[PDB]
Amino acid sequence: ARLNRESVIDAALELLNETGIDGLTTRKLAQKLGIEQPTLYWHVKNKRALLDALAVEILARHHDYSLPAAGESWQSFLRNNAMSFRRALLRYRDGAKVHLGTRPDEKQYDTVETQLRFMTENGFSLRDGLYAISAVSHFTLGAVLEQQEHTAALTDRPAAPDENLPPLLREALQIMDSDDGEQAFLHGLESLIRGFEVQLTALLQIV
Amino acid sequence: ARLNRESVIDAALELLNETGIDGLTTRKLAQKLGIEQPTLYWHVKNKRALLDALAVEILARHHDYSLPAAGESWQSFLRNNAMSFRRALLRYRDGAKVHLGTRPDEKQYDTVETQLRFMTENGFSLRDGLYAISAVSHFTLGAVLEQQEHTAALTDRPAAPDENLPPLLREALQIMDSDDGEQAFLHGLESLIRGFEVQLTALLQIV
Ligand SMILES: CN(C)[C@@H]1C(O)=C(C(N)=O)C(=O)[C@@]2(O)C(O)=C3C(=O)c4c(O)ccc(I)c4C[C@H]3C[C@@H]12
Ligand SMILES: CN(C)[C@@H]1C(O)=C(C(N)=O)C(=O)[C@@]2(O)C(O)=C3C(=O)c4c(O)ccc(I)c4C[C@H]3C[C@@H]12
Ligand SMILES: [Cl-]
Ligand SMILES: [Cl-]
Ligand SMILES: [Mg+2]
Ligand SMILES: [Mg+2]
Repeated sequence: ARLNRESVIDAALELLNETGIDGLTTRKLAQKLGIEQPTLYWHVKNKRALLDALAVEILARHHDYSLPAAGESWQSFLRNNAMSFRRALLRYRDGAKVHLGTRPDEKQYDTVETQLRFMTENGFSLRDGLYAISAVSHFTLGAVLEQQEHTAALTDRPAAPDENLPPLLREALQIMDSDDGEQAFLHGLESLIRGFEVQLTALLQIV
Repeated sequence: ARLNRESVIDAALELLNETGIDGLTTRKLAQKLGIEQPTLYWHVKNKRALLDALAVEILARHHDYSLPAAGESWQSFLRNNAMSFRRALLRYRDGAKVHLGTRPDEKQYDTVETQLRFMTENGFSLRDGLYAISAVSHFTLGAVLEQQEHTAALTDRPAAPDENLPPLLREALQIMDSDDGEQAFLHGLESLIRGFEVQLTALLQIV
């Protein structure tokens, strides 16, 4: 096996889709690369180092709407950015789980700084811009986590035995699983954005 | 050790706060109860069975705003219910993680049915009521997950070495960690609720 950074992460990503985040072991990574663990240890000191790098690479490779277009409204950038973040989290098994608990990396500083600055130039205080970004981020992670983990868990349950399901819930779940949760996410996303807009344009009035 | 259902779950909860969800093993649970694994196996067939029961018990014990008060508005119930859900997720280590991927349990059917019905009697279609509930749920899980996992991870990082932190981000993170993320959550929560309200009261008008 070739053992530069890009080769290690490629292989770690393959493994993540075979085994999930819980089977992403240094031991199994070494098997994958056909090397002995101490060779691996020279390049990758532990699982956390690895999870952090993966979190960053996942977005670097598949998160393509991280900056606003020229003249694009804040409402639009936030929608496009959340969509882009979702596709990215979703391209790998337990990908949301891999992002969880990370904070921005040095390679991401410039990008996140621009996002923050961009909100502030649209009339958000830093505090409110921070909250809008966080809310979008938290909402999108939760939706993707519930979706991916429910699909993981699907294999180990007796699965909604119905009959004794009451009527609304019964119809609710049929609807929730009509699709991957995209409609639900997209509808919620609009609610969030609109809600921030009425806050912004309230200024110092009571809303 | 006493080995009824309530004793097993009590002990599993103690363990969850000592070891986290990843160290919640049947092996370690048996140690905790001072019994041999086959004795445990008679009562608790595996980790998933256990995680499911825990998810339900956590809410049964600490989620006290699961139904609307008499005459309470939908906006109010959703705020109170999300707050109540958050405190609950947060009372145990990796408690959000334990909830993840669960779906409503038989013991919860009646409660969730009422929530659904209640939205529909306030003018939501089932579909829109479902989305509002889901959005609140997903948002609250994400916020709590990021908070709990960042705190877990805190122990294993070199921790924001600053200096080369750019100014807005730098001030952003000071703000994000001024508190446990409560302000951010509460502010986002209002945005979500208000956004649903403008949707509701749009009816068939363009908004
Ligand atoms: C989802 N989208 C709003 C953002 C985004 O586009 C990026 C990215 N890398 O391009 C991200 O890194 C992002 O997904 C993301 O992960 C973010 C955070 O993790 C984060 C944080 O944890 C604490 C403070 C701040 I301040 C942030 C910035 C947030 C920005 C998030
Ligand atoms: C957070 N709050 C809106 C709700 C709640 O009060 C309860 C509860 N048990 O009282 C819950 O169980 C809840 O937390 C919760 O966990 C829910 C779900 O998991 C859920 C779902 O996964 C798929 C369809 C539906 I339809 C639901 C109902 C949602 C209701 C959520
Ligand atoms: Cl090499
Ligand atoms: Cl007993
Ligand atoms: Mg993040
Ligand atoms: Mg749930």
